[PDB]
Amino acid sequence: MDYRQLHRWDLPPEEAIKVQNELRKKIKLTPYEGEPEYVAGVDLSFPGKEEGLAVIVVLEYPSFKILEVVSERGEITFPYIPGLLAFRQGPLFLKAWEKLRTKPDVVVFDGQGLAHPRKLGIASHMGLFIEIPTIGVAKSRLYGTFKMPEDKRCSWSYLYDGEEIIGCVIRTKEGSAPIFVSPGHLMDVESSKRLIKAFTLPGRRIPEPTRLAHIYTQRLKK
Ligand SMILES: [Mg+2]
Ligand SMILES: [Mg+2]
Repeated sequence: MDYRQLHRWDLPPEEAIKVQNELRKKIKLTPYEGEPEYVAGVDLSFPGKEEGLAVIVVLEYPSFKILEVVSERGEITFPYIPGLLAFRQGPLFLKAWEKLRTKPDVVVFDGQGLAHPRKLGIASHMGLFIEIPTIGVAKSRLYGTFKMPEDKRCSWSYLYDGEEIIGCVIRTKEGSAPIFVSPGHLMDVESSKRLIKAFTLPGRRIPEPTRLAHIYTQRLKK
C-alpha cells in the first residue's frame, strides 16, 4: 500500500517531539459510521535483540477470517521512550505496509492514538502516513484520567484530559484489566469505542485484529 512520508525518521528525541507538535494539527477526528469490510491489526516484536519484527494481519469483518499476513524484519535504532513510540516502531511498520496488497478500511495499532501527552500517539501518527481510519488499543494507560469501570463485561468509562474526552477504558473481560481505546486519524471516540467492541469476542480481553497480529508475531520468529 502507498503512504505519505511526512517527515524524516532519523531525529534526536527533541526534534521528534517537535515533529509531533506540528503533526497534531493534521489529525481529523471524524466519525466512522457503518461497518468496515477489511480490518488490519498491527503488532511488533523484538526477537532477542537488534532485530525487530513488524506484522500486519488483514481480516474480513464480521467473520474475522484472515485474508493476508505480511511481515518485515529490520534493525531497531531508536530507544523506547513513552510518547515517542512511533519513532521506534514506525519505520518498520511502513516497510511492512508497503508489501500489503489488501486495502483495509480501519487499522488497529497496539498503542495509544489520541490518548497521548501531545495528542499524537502511534495510531494517530501512522494514520497520517497511511490516510486510513486508525484506532489505538493499549493494554495500559499512557496519558489521561478516568474512573475504573465496573468489573462486568462491556462496562466502560471515558478517558479525560481535563474536560476533553480522549478515549475510553473498556472492561472487555471480567476479572481482567481493562483496555485503553483512543481514535487515531479519521476516527472519533464514539466510533473507536463502537468498533473495538464489535472487534472483541466474548471471553477475550484483546480485539481480534491486534490479538491475531500478536499471535503471528510469535509464530513468525526467526
Ligand atoms: Mg509496560
Ligand atoms: Mg503483542
